[PDB]
Amino acid sequence: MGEELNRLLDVLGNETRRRILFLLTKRPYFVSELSRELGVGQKAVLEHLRILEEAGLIESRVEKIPRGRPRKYYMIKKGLRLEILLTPTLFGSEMYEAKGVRKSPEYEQAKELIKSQEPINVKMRELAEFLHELNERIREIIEEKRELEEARILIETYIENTMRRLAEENRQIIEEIFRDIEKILPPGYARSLKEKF
Amino acid sequence: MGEELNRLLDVLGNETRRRILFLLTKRPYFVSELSRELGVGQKAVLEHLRILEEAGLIESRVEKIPRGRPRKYYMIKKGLRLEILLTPTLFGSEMYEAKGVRKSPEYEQAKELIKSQEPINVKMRELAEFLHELNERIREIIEEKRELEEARILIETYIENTMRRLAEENRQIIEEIFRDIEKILPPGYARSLKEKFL
Repeated sequence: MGEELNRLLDVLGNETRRRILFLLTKRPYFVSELSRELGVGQKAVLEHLRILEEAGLIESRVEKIPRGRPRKYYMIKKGLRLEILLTPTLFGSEMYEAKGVRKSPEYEQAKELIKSQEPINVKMRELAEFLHELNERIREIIEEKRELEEARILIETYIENTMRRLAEENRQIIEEIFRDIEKILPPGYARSLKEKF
Repeated sequence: MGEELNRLLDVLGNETRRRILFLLTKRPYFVSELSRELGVGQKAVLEHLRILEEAGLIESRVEKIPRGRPRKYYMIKKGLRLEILLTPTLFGSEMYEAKGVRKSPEYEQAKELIKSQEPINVKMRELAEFLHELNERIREIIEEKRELEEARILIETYIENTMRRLAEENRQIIEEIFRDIEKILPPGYARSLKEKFL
């Protein structure tokens, strides 16, 4: 299991941390606000908030105003995209920043459906329809990636296994093969294989 | 916060259940195998497995063999697709089943390059190139999905927000909208909404 998946789900497995994350979804909160709404106590909250900042999920900013203390407020890390995935052959997480992602026509169409002067209830319906369609297109892509991945794992397993059965009774031709191949394989996987022998 | 979301994250928050889910990802396991590999104890394991089955993440099947006890084995629910998402305006999860078929051309081509009686060092090179090419195609898909996901994020965010701003000074038109919309939105997302703002 990954490092990251593991820390992540410990962080999210605490109900109070989760609740704090839901609230930050709505708007940034000052600590007293969270304490009251969750009725937990500023002691514990500041500590949960600490844990979440350390797991890279939230950030804090300080807003001062003359004659008054510093007062810092909390919010989900700007641009954060965190995903946790489970399927029959995958249990993983991915963390990335929106900003690294190119802006597509679908993103532009949604922006446009959202900003249109259409009435509150023709918009929502328009928006729902487009949602249903984005979801189908994503279900198609996820499947497509899964198929591609069965093929990749078949390959990587064969190379690993034959790279070993061979590295027994004559590690000379395997060396030659590795040297022939190393510059083609993605760098990470090639290193995985040199330092395994 | 969703009801689904909350349970799932409690289920996943225990390191032993997490560790079991990782293991079922490699292959089905019998309880004794899990016990040893994890060094936990068949009492606790049976109990975690129970918890995971109720949460709909795994299933069990029973394989008998003359003159022997029942012995049941555990696996990740077949067709399972679970995703939990967190961004500055969204926190939720979807669970759904993938239509249960399909072995692709690429799988078939790799099967083929593996089986060919080409010499061990023309094979490897051939395999290596094809791998490079699967990898590039995988980078493009993953990017394509990330872009589609920006748009889904933007939409779910608007909906939830407007669904609230408006559920203040006139919960009547919102109820109509919800009624208009619920049958279109993916089932999970629509329950997430109903039991949040209604």
